[PDB]
Amino acid sequence: CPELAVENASLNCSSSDRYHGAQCTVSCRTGYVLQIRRDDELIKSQTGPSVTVTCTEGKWNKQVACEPVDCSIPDHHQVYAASFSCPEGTTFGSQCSFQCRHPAQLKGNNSLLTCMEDGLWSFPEALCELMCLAPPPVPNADLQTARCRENKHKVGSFCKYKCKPGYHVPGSSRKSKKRAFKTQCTQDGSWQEGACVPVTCDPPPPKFHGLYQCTNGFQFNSECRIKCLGSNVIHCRKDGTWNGSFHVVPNELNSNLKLQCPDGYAIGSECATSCLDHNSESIILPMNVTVRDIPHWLNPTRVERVVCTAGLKWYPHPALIHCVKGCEPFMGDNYCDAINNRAFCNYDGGDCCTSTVKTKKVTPFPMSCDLQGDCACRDPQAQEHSRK
Amino acid sequence: PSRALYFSGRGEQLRLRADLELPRDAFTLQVWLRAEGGQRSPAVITGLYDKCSYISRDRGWVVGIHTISDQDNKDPRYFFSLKTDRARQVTTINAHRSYLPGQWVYLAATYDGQFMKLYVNGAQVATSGEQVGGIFSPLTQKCKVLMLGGSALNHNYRGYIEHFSLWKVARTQREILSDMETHGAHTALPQLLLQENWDNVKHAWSPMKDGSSPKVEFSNAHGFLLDTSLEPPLCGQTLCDNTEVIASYNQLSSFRQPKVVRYRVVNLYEDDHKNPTVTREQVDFQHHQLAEAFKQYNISWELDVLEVSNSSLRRRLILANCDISKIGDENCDPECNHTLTGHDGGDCRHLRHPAFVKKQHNGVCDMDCNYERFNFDGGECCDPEITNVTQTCFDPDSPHRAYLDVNELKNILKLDGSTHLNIFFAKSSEEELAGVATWPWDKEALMHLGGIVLNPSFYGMPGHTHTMIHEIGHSLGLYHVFRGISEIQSCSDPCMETEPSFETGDLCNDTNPAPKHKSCGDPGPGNDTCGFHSFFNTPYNNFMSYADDDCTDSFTPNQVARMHCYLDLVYQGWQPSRKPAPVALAPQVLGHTTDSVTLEWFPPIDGHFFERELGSACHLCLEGRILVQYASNASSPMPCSPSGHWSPREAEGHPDVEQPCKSSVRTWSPNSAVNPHTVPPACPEPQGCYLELEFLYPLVPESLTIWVTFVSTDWDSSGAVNDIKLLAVSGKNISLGPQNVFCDVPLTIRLWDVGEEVYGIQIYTLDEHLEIDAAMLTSTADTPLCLQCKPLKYKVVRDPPLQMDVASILHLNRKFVDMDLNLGSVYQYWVITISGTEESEPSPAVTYIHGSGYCGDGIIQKDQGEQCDDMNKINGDGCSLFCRQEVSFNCIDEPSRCYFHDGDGVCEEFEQKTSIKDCGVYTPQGFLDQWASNASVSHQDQQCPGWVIIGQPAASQVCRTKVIDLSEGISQHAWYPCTISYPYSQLAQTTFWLRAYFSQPMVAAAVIVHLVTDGTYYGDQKQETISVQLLDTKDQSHDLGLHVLSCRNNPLIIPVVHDLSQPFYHSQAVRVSFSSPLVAISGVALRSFDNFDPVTLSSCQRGETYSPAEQSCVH
Amino acid sequence: LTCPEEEDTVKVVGIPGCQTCRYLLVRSLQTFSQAWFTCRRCYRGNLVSIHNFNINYRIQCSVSALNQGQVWIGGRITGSGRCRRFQWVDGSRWNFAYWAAHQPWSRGGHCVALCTRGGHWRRAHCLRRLPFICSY
Ligand SMILES: *[C@@H]1O[C@H](CO)[C@@H](O[C@@H]2O[C@H](CO)[C@@H](O)[C@H](O)[C@H]2NC(C)=O)[C@H](O)[C@H]1NC(C)=O
Ligand SMILES: *[C@@H]1O[C@H](CO)[C@@H](O)[C@H](O)[C@H]1NC(C)=O
Ligand SMILES: *[C@@H]1O[C@H](CO)[C@@H](O)[C@H](O)[C@H]1NC(C)=O
Ligand SMILES: *[C@@H]1O[C@H](CO)[C@@H](O)[C@H](O)[C@H]1NC(C)=O
Ligand SMILES: *[C@@H]1O[C@H](CO)[C@@H](O)[C@H](O)[C@H]1NC(C)=O
Ligand SMILES: *[C@@H]1O[C@H](CO)[C@@H](O)[C@H](O)[C@H]1NC(C)=O
Ligand SMILES: *[C@@H]1O[C@H](CO)[C@@H](O)[C@H](O)[C@H]1NC(C)=O
Ligand SMILES: *[C@@H]1O[C@H](CO)[C@@H](O)[C@H](O)[C@H]1NC(C)=O
Ligand SMILES: *[C@@H]1O[C@H](CO)[C@@H](O)[C@H](O)[C@H]1NC(C)=O
Ligand SMILES: *[C@@H]1O[C@H](CO)[C@@H](O)[C@H](O)[C@H]1NC(C)=O
Ligand SMILES: *[C@@H]1O[C@H](CO)[C@@H](O)[C@H](O)[C@H]1NC(C)=O
Ligand SMILES: [Ca+2]
Ligand SMILES: [Ca+2]
Ligand SMILES: [Ca+2]
Ligand SMILES: [Ca+2]
Ligand SMILES: [Ca+2]
Ligand SMILES: [Ca+2]
Ligand SMILES: [Ca+2]
Ligand SMILES: [Zn+2]
Repeated sequence: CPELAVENASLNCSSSDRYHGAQCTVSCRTGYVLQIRRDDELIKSQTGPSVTVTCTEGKWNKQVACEPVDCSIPDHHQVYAASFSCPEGTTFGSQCSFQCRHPAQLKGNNSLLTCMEDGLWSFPEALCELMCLAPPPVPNADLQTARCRENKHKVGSFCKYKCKPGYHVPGSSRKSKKRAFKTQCTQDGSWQEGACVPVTCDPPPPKFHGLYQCTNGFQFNSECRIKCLGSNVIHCRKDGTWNGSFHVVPNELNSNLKLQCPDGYAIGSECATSCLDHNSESIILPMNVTVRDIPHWLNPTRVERVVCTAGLKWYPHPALIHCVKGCEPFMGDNYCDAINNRAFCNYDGGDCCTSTVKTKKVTPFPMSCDLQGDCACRDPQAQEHSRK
Repeated sequence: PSRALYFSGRGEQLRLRADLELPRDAFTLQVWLRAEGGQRSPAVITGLYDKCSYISRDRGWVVGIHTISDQDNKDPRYFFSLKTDRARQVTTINAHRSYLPGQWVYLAATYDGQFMKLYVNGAQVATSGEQVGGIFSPLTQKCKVLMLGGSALNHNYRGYIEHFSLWKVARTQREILSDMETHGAHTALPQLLLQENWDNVKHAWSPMKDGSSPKVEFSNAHGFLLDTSLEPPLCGQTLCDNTEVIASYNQLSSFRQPKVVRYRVVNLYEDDHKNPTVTREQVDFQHHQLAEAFKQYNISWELDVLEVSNSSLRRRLILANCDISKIGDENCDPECNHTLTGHDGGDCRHLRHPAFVKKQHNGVCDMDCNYERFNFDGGECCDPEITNVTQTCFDPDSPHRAYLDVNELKNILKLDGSTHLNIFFAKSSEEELAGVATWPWDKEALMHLGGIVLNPSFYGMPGHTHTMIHEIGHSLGLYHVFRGISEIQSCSDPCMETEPSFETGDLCNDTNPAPKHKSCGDPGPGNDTCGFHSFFNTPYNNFMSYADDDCTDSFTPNQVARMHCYLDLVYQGWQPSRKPAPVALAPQVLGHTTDSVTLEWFPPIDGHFFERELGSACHLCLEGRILVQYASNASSPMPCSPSGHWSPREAEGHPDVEQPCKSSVRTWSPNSAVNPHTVPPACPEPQGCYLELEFLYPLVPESLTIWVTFVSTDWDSSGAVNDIKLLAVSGKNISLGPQNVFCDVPLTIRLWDVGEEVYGIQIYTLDEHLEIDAAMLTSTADTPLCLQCKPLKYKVVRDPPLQMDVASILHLNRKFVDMDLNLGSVYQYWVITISGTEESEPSPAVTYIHGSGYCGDGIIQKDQGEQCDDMNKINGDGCSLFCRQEVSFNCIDEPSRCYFHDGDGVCEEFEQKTSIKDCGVYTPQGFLDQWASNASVSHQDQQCPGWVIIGQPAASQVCRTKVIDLSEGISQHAWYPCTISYPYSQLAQTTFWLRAYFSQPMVAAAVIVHLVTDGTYYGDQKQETISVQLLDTKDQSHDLGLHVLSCRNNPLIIPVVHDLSQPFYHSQAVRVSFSSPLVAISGVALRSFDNFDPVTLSSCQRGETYSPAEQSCVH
Repeated sequence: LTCPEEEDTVKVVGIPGCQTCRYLLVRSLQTFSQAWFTCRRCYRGNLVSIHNFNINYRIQCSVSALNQGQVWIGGRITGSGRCRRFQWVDGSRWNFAYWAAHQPWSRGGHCVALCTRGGHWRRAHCLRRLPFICSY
């Protein structure tokens, strides 16, 4: 039998004489992982180090190799806010260096990691400490806590920014006019985000729409001047009201639109708008939003009546009014549908999301629908879309 | 004394004081804890957490109680999870069993640096080596915190903590046992980092500021030395089904003394007391035959005949096994086939057409239109004025109808079943047997709803006299002889007796396994039985088989032992002789000094610790004076009818569900009682549907358990039980909070400062599918209703007799020390139970040699049948109190420390054949196993890949049986037909095959097919077979037969029977053919001879002899 | 209207319970009222009223081959109050109910459909186009 040399291992033989029928035990050193293979046969490595090999027919039945134990390429979660340079590799006995980011501070003596015998990088003897600096300023908002003005803070606490009376986070209800919020220093050294946008006061009534030229549109403390006894000069107040209000056949129809007038074509009359198609609804389309490609997060303004303006024109112009595919009546029937999974049809009444369907299990009307695609949950109120 | 901490689930949690230094390299946590019933899902008993900031969470170890299946919440086990500061994963190890929700458990969790181990009650139940190195560096030592009884996210724990201790070094298992015994101080050890007898909680622990603090009580945790709770087997029901109790009843003949059992015959008369149900002649003849058959087996019967004068009940038919809801349905039930029934409502008549035509009612009733398909003639036939009610009204919806059920007759009569065996009479059209006799372990066995239902027309008939003896044996705990063959769910049932045994089948060793047949001999072929073709020494002459009445004549002695043991256990009220129940087990030796010995014995087989009084509540009082009682009067509001208040007779007695996490008829649902036509409403939103459970004896409670059986699978709210309102006799309601419940274990609530008496509870639910099986109330330690009760005394007799001072004494407690022993004498002890002055039968004798050993000395003695010997007499560990090691445990040292080995990672020499999870599939020394490569199947699909058979199979996958839907998690390990379902295969018959090829064409000694599914449908109850064939290199096929699948033959072995005259053939492929599309094949192995290949050796010509050493022709 | 072609209709018969009950499964997609009129005209009977588990299991074995998950059986919710009453369309009494998980109390439509996978019933909207089974 030939001599078998195994790298990075200690080999023993119970007999000095070598012949066909003699076996030798090979044990690999600590910090090395066995790889027992054969000819077109990749077998799993032995947990123990004791493997005995016997020569057969003048040949060796297998090959014994022992690689260095490989630690993973240094993770972001191994040491946070640092970069790793390991020119020696990731083998056993190798060393790697880590250096922190510019906001983070390296505190300690040695800043080295070592792929050790057990297969993991060693403990970092120095720490990268992340310190949150001063937040960026928020327009129309004021800081409250005096320690948030300082450039030193801990990671994960809150700092309060209060908006002006009238300015608030968008989506604030009319009854609960909360005018403040908080931002938290996140793990990346930045802060949370929030801006006080003006959503208070109301757009003018639809009988005088069109000729307004406001400073900020329909927003809070914006002055709308219709260009022509009082005039069209109105100022919004703090509590959410103004000081006054404005004063003084459509042949371009849609493919299904019908305008029924109970009052005729007189000035100020309101006429009912309907779509002659049974499964269609009249909406106001934006110019960049086509008929077939309305996004699922878009809620178009539904049309109820055509009302005359001060220029003797109809504010809901029927040319601008599109009769689009309306909501099928299978809403709230514990049935996820591809048609009504959009903001136009109330996300099918929540039938496509598991926390909101009354049977608490999503069922598609055609069983061959895309569960993660066309028939998927898209509701931001659900706990699937929410990060909690 | 000992002091304990009670944590409720409200957020009471502690943290360690920062002056202490936490362990980094190795640690050991030892905690005595008494967990409560219903827990939060990731409950944390003790954890170590990082309080630096949000960086790399779940780093640090946490011990607690959590479910194995997170998406199901079924099986809650103790767990220990560790993730060091260097590892990229968190390893969680679990115990071997669900946690006991009322017992003290000594949890120990050790970690040295390469092996994390979890010990429950001193037995190693988990080990892992996937965590290596220290836990955290000294640099990050400043922001680690040790939490007790909770987490940072409030993963709180309910129950008691008694003896907390944390060590900085990994204790060995013997040191774990030594610290379990020593409940005092380990203060001499420098490595003892912390120990906490709770004299001063606030010194070393601090609570959370918004949270509260745990309560401080007394424990008495180490309160008993002998575990007196003996468990029934998997196929058993009560204490009598245990092997040791039934062994002492089979061996000692003083337990089989003659008894007199009262039984009552209930025959209905008319109003003038003229027309009976049975005559007096057949009553006397049946009594003579019954006294003849039971005289040899030491059971005498005393006959009471009770006449009931009721012409309304006498004229109405009584249906034994006919459900009322099975009348109008279109299938023909053979049970409800009677003239007064209406030929199953007309659904068994041949001229029935399915066209439901409702005729307009006009005048008189017609018999041809009194069927179900003609609406029972529009209700004319049920009118009392038009015709007689008792012969024409077949409508089950009508209140006055022609038929009646036996349970309705039992509710009408409402007899005293606590003192007599009631015999009821009902008809049976199928005439295979009589009605269902109530088992002794049923809740109705001592109620008015229990007894024996017979056919009165065959009662006392000279050819039908043995059916009453059969039903009487059914009511005394005897199953049918054919229970382990034909009365099983599938071929993989654990109670299918392949051999005579005391734990499989009908729990009788003297009854060989047999199928059901009407013949008086051994059966022929085995077309229905799974793995058996023929049966020999079949008990055809037994009373419990289905043989003819000229064949059945005898009871086996094991059946007589079961009958006497069930007469002593549950049927003490049926006997006029007031001799008390004996102590069924031998007295156990607990310890000895140099000149004395200590004995402790079990409670008597009745289970009662007090004397019997008829007009009292002394039959509920326990070993102290705690009155443990169950519900007696349930009340829930009917949803459709306001102020209805139907009374559920389920959820009253002891809990009696078999599958603990399945929908059952033995429980209460919120809308169980509504008719199918009325829409069952959702429960009210603010409170929920509620059940009012009233107890018979109002008292001051201390504990309350509710056996919630079924919860909704996708519940998605937080809690099932909404709130529990205790009803007091003063009118106050005490509202407990929302309760987390588990499917398997009960919900146990400890009650604090309930000064007033409580007569009932109300359980509120927001779940429409909740099932409640029972409710148990446990009073305080001195109930005023148990003060009048007088306890049983025990008298100890020694075979070398005691002195006259010692021998005449009577013991209140179950402990006896004697110090009159000589150094080499052999003594025998037994104990007689003395209730008043009347004694019981003696217990089995325990033989004690004062020089030698016993079963509590810690020395393994192989001559006395000791597999292991601890020093505890506790069944919780791996070694029982009868010196027998338990299932899937192994004990090593001479003081036996036992470890769980079936779920281990390493393989030992004693588990290669059985532990398929740890070791490989056991191939013998003369053989080799080659697994398949490139297996081609019949029904390829995207969802079922069809290449999963290639390579070694998944041996760790649990074999599944009676499974309706296979699409959960088994497609990653095996191939089944994805395209065809079981109903579609039931419609269109087809054949599914799997062809597997091998790289090296060998000679097939055997074919090993690995399955992870039995192939049986959930509702078909039909066994399934496979047809394995061998395919040679010349494309010939060799049939290997039809083989019945089981989960007990999980590496299924098909041997090849090859005649030696034929040449040996190389086999290349194997074709596994089957009919059921629910069979999943993880792998197919070809087993060949390891030493030689006979196909190559036979090819060797003249002069070339064989060589198995190099496997070639040599010349 | 138009009677469904027999290429889209299968016959289910041979129940292990009754021997006279025969059913006809039309795979054409129709609403509830149109299915009721189609069964009542072209085949002279109402929709199938299921009274036992054998009929329901044979129906499930017949309809498990369909692409659609739901078929029509003739059950309606005819009631107004705290507890409505289910009614079969053929006028037979409602004694057997085989519902799915959380089915009758979870609102939905006013018609009854049968799931093809499992056989459990389900409250469904009456304007859904589903296959339907007629008794005849
Ligand atoms: C029925 O009880 C009698 C006792 O009244 C039992 O008779 C004893 O039988 C044993 C052997 O089995 C003898 O050693 C005793 O001497 C007998 N005692 C008497 C008083 O005769 C009899 O074995 C019991 N039979 C059964 C089937 O249990
Ligand atoms: C032995 O260790 C060296 C160290 O880098 C490695 O390159 C070599 O592959 C190892 N030997 C074997 C057989 O793997
Ligand atoms: C007879 O049976 C009826 C039930 O049918 C029951 O109401 C009544 O109390 C019984 N007794 C008499 C004396 O009528
Ligand atoms: C019993 O059932 C058969 C059919 O199984 C039926 O023909 C007969 O009418 C029924 N009743 C009697 C009394 O035989
Ligand atoms: C029962 O019916 C018969 C004939 O139908 C009638 O003569 C008899 O009076 C009836 N019995 C009663 C109690 O009404
Ligand atoms: C059980 O029955 C067998 C025969 O099948 C017999 O050999 C054995 O002694 C019996 N008893 C026990 C305790 O096994
Ligand atoms: C086949 O098994 C059944 C058990 O259900 C039995 O009744 C029947 O007699 C058996 N057939 C033969 C030929 O033994
Ligand atoms: C059970 O309670 C109900 C209502 O509380 C009452 O009507 C009934 O009589 C009670 N029954 C018993 C046996 O206490
Ligand atoms: C107790 O329940 C009664 C009704 O049973 C109710 O009137 C009363 O307000 C309740 N009291 C408390 C404190 O819950
Ligand atoms: C058993 O315990 C003690 C003996 O230490 C004594 O009170 C009496 O013998 C027994 N007590 C009771 C309560 O049975
Ligand atoms: C299996 O055999 C077929 C037939 O030659 C071949 O196309 C395929 O690549 C094979 N697959 C494997 C995994 O060997
Ligand atoms: Ca029937
Ligand atoms: Ca009539
Ligand atoms: Ca047996
Ligand atoms: Ca119950
Ligand atoms: Ca011993
Ligand atoms: Ca023990
Ligand atoms: Ca093992
Ligand atoms: Zn029987």
